[PDB]
Amino acid sequence: CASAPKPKQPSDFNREPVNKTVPVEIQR
Amino acid sequence: LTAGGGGGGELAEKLQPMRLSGSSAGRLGNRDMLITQGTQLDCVLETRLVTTQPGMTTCHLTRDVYSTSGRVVLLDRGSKVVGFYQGGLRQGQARIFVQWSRIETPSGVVINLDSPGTGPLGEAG
Amino acid sequence: LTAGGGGGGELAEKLQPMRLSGSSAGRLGNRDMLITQGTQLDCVLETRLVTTQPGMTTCHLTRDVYSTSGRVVLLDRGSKVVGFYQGGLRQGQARIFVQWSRIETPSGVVINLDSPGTGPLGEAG
Amino acid sequence: DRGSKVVGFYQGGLRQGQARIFVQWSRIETPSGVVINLDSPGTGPLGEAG
Amino acid sequence: LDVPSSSRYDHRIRYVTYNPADVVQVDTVLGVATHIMLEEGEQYLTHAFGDSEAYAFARKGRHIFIKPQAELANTNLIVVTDRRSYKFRLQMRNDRNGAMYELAFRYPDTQARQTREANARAAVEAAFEQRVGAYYNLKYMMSGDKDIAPVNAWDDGRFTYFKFSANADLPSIYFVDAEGNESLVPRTTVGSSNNIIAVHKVNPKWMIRLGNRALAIFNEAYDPNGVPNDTGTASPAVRRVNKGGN
Amino acid sequence: LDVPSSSRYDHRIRYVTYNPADVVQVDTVLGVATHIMLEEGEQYLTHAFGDSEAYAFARKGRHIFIKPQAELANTNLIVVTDRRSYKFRLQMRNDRNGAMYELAFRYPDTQARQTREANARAAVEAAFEQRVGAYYNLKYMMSGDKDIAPVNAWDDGRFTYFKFSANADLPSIYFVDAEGNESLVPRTTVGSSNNIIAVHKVNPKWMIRLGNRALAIFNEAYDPNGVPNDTGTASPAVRRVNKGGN
Repeated sequence: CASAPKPKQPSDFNREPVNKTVPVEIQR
Repeated sequence: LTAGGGGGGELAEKLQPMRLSGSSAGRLGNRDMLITQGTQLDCVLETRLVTTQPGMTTCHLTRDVYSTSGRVVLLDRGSKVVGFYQGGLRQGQARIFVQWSRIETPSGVVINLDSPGTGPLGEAG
Repeated sequence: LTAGGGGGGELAEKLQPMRLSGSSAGRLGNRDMLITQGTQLDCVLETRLVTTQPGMTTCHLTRDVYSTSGRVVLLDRGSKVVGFYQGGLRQGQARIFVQWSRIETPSGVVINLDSPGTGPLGEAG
Repeated sequence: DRGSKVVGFYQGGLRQGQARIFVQWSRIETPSGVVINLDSPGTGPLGEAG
Repeated sequence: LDVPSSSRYDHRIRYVTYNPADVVQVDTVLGVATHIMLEEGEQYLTHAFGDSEAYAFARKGRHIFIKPQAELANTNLIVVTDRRSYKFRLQMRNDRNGAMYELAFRYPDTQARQTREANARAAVEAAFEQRVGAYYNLKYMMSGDKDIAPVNAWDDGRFTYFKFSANADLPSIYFVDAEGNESLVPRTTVGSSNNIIAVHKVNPKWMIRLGNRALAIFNEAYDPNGVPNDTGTASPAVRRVNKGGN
Repeated sequence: LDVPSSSRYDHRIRYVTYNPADVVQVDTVLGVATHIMLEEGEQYLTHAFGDSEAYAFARKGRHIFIKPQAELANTNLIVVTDRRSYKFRLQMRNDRNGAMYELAFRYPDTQARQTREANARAAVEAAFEQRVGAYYNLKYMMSGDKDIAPVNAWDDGRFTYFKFSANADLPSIYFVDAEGNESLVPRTTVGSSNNIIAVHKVNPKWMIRLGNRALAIFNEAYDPNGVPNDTGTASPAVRRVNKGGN
């Protein structure tokens, strides 16, 4: 009747782009 | 045709030292032709698995297995993996342990790896 | 080419002395390039863990593990560590003892440690 | 020197009724690299065994 | 009849290139030991002397020592190993001049090989460091815990990259299928400061976990097509050829 | 032929730089001792004489000893070891002059490498002490059991320092995650009087515990970006190389 707890499922509201700036190793 | 003292045993014994040998750092030979321990081979099962009798399994990979340097394909996706299991389950257990024997790249590469089968998330058995 | 009395045994033995040998202080070889016993490796577990069948584990370090002198980075973050357990549990036990056979670095340094695995706060298993 | 590190093990667990565990210690490392391997049982805040 | 050719420092050191269909002329002078050196790891089988007693033989591994020990030492040696059969014409010199102290067998085939893979390795490394001709995706969104937030994430069509700043811990990276379950992918770490973790796939949904903090990454420019990897490596500049043959 | 040079101190000691492609002109005389030194750790394989009886051979590891024991002992010595091969032209000098006592060859590569390493070590053992050009934070709050409180706390961007007075115990310092769980961080004690404890991380919240009194440290200017670790050491002026090669 009781089983393993599922890992925390992240909230799906704060959706933002990850790259605030252009990454460097692209030479950009 | 042809030629030819010892006293205080308990307090002493529990105070025996545990001396652990040191270890030295080696180095890997070639990081392009070598797959380090613990790399994840994520194949897909072919045959349905029933543990009533000891038999063999078969699974096929689904991604190219890159070298530890991350620069060479070492096992083409679609490579064939044979494995087996034996002995069945003991009461209360919920997983069976499978050993993988051999992997075959379509291009004829055969290497004998012995590693434990795992679930989707690497959990044993 | 080449040329060539003792009676009263009870209180007798309870008075049997217990001698502990001496000890001398040594010194370490080169502190900038050694990791001493009891130094902390803090890796994040990759594989989910189930103790129903003996298997293997895998975790990646999360910090540059500096040298005992605290000057040289001897294991880069993201290093990869393989470890295993066995035997399962016994009643009442709520922890399992896992042993990490081998670490492997991004740059190809491989050093063979045999250390116990701990929870977030160093407790056994 | 204060702040040195000391490493040591234990084993066996307890038995019914016991309320302390007997932990040995093996090595001590000074900050400046002196290592000497004392092997002496550990004690609570007031010296009681284990 | 191959004539050994001397080095430019002394005439007593001579080199000869092997031939399967020619015998080696050796003019043994009296009172000297001659060193014959085989291939590295040549496995000794048997010899044969035109005169067992005109010459003194001793061997260790791939080393041979020969010496005149009788008058008129003019015979032949047929020393056979697993790989070939050397043939030496032992002619004793009378005026004890023009000695050889070692004889060398350069094998042009093996030298040709050794030259080849070195140039090949240099070319391979150069090709890898070239790293030109690629497109880069940046249409990535993240949701949930921002304290494990990578500072940059992208993909080159074959690998997916995450970058973390200097002060953060490197989390574990997990693959999400369409259904929502997670699974493992191989990962490798690259960079000057080991602050890029690279996974071996491009997928619409990535999950990042560390303890009881979970972060999800959405790949919002998913390319089902992708670029096929015919070259067999991580870069389209290098092939992967089958040495094993058979 | 390679003819050695006598020491300016004495003629009996001579040096010549080892060259595999030449012989060594050795001029022994009657009634004197000759010492030959191999490179350190040179495992002897075999040797050979132009005369087993003209000279006498003594080896203890890498020390070789050859004396005349018959007249007209003009032969050749070929001692081959694991690392290299040697060719000596043992020519006996009849006037009892120009005697030699030791020959030690020059292995240019090994001594060359050994010369440079000392330079590197000397430079390093000053570069560390240079230690200039770092940013020091000082914005730190504390709260809790104030008796344990260090007198000064700061961070360099890579290491966080705590300074305790001479009269206080050195407590245990713990790393805190986001949810408040406490976790270990490796620590090293530094300073002249061991009154400064250093941790291998920078973080917003540090927990300091001792016995049963606990103090909490909050960082008020935590920087996610930090300074990258591209040098691989505690310094931006010392690098770490993979000497293991292989």
